[PDB]
Amino acid sequence: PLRYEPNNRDFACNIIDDLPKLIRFVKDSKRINIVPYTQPNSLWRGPDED
Amino acid sequence: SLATFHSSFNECDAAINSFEEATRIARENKDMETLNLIMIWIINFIEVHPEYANRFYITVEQIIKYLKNSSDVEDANIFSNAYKFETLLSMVKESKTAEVSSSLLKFMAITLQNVPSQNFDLFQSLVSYEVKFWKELGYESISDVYEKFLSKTSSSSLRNYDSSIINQDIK
Repeated sequence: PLRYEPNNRDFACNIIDDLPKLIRFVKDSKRINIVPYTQPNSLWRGPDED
Repeated sequence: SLATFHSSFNECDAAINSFEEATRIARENKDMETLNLIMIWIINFIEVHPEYANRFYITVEQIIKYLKNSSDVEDANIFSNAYKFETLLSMVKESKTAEVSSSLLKFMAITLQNVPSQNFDLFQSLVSYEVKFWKELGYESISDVYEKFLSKTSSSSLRNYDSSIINQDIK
């Protein structure tokens, strides 16, 4: 686990968080639906609810 | 149109008096469709001359709140115009870049959804904002790609005719 505590000397702000997250396109049999984007390996790496 | 012509010659103040009588005449007709045209022309004059935002009888924020929830049908291009003006106000207000990207996303998404070729005016305005938005962030690489789509010498209505020549001269 990485610990990036906020430091004043660190001016490397992030803007990816700022940009809206992408979405996937998946079509089921009924119609074409649209779902939030999830990385292929994010299911076992996502922030645990625990 | 006479109000637009006065703004074209940088009269500014004379255009304001002419525009005021346009609102009163619109009420006498008691037709709703023309008022949206009046309101759209309001801030477009404000966009060119932001120093006159106080003189108007309606603040800029009041229009955006109206145009966002104007209707769900028979608008087409009103929402594309409405969100673009919010993005400029947000950029000038130096709001958090979180809201600015989201507001610009709305304006971009609706503009490209319908035909961008026919609505050449707004498509150029999208590029002008996006090239400005990404240049302030410091990523000229993104700005360069959109810069190739910005049209030169086309300029826009109600802003002179030699404005394009002056703009190329400044650079």
